[PDB]
Amino acid sequence: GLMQFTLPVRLCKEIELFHFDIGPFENMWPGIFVYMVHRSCGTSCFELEKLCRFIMSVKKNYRRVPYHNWKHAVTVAHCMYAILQNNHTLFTDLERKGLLIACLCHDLDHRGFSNSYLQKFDHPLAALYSTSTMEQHHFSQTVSILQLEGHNIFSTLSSSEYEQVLEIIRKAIIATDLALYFGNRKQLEEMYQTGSLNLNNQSHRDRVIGLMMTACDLCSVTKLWPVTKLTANDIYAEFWAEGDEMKKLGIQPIPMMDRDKKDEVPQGQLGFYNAVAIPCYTTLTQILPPTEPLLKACRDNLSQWEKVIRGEE
Ligand SMILES: CC(C)Cn1ncc(Cl)c1C(=O)Nc1ccn2cc(-c3ccccc3)nc2n1
Ligand SMILES: [Mg+2]
Ligand SMILES: [Zn+2]
Repeated sequence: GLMQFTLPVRLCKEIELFHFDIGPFENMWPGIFVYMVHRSCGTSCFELEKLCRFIMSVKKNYRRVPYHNWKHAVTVAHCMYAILQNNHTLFTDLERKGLLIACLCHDLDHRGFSNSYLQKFDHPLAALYSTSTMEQHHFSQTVSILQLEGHNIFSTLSSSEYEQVLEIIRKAIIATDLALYFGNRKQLEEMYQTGSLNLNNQSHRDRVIGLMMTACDLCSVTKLWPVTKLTANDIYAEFWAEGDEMKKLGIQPIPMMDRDKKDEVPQGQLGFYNAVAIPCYTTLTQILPPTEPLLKACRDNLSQWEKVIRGEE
């Protein structure tokens, strides 16, 4: 009850900033996550014994893949923490609880392969879940871990609060399916401009939480350049392995996944910043003005990729 988590001075300060990096010390990531729950939610939201046991079971069910790993999980959870702390009063007690857990869990048991590769491989998961294949699996893995003995961090919620929080988490994880980002943002764009956006409209809130999840999930592009650039290597390490596996299936991968077309990466980053990242953080800032630092940081990194192409690095 009286057992707070504290961090060294530099982390205590830097963790409040959108562009915070959680560092290379794996054994501090759980403390960082608990620290963020205690300040975001209260020291009372979860039983510490249960939370800690949930955290370690979630860590166990992330795999040793280059990018979609335990570090990504905690990175995406921190970006959600930053958004929630900068938007203190827009979010219910349940939503703050559900979303940090949703982020920690959003990529559970990822193998480093796109929904596309699952379908072309004819993976059993593609039979069981036709759309948002990996994202339905991640939610399913979250519900499994929540049903382990001693792992129900939600136990003190009423039957109906409990169904609301599992429903917040399900939508939050499904929304990290980038194929659903485009329509989700176009709708949010129309609603904010025509002026119809209404945060008491649950179907509207859902879309806004959906965009937050895309924003947190993509937060690699909102770090300081050296973090962004070094994360790019891990993302491409997965992309190129998937390409190698596509060629094993007798399918020329798209250039993004073809390690022969490394040359074309800087241009590909540009596309993605222009087509996905900038529009995403633009719409997020329009709805949640205090999330502007994510837009600025993303713009700075777009400018860093333009420099790469021009031979200035
Ligand atoms: C991790 C991923 C699931 C979602 N994600 N999180 C952060 C970032 Cl960054 C991304 C992402 O998607 N990065 C992209 C997106 C589109 N691309 C296209 C090319 C490319 C390259 C060479 C030739 C041609 C094209 N490269 C791309 N890289
Ligand atoms: Mg994912
Ligand atoms: Zn992710």
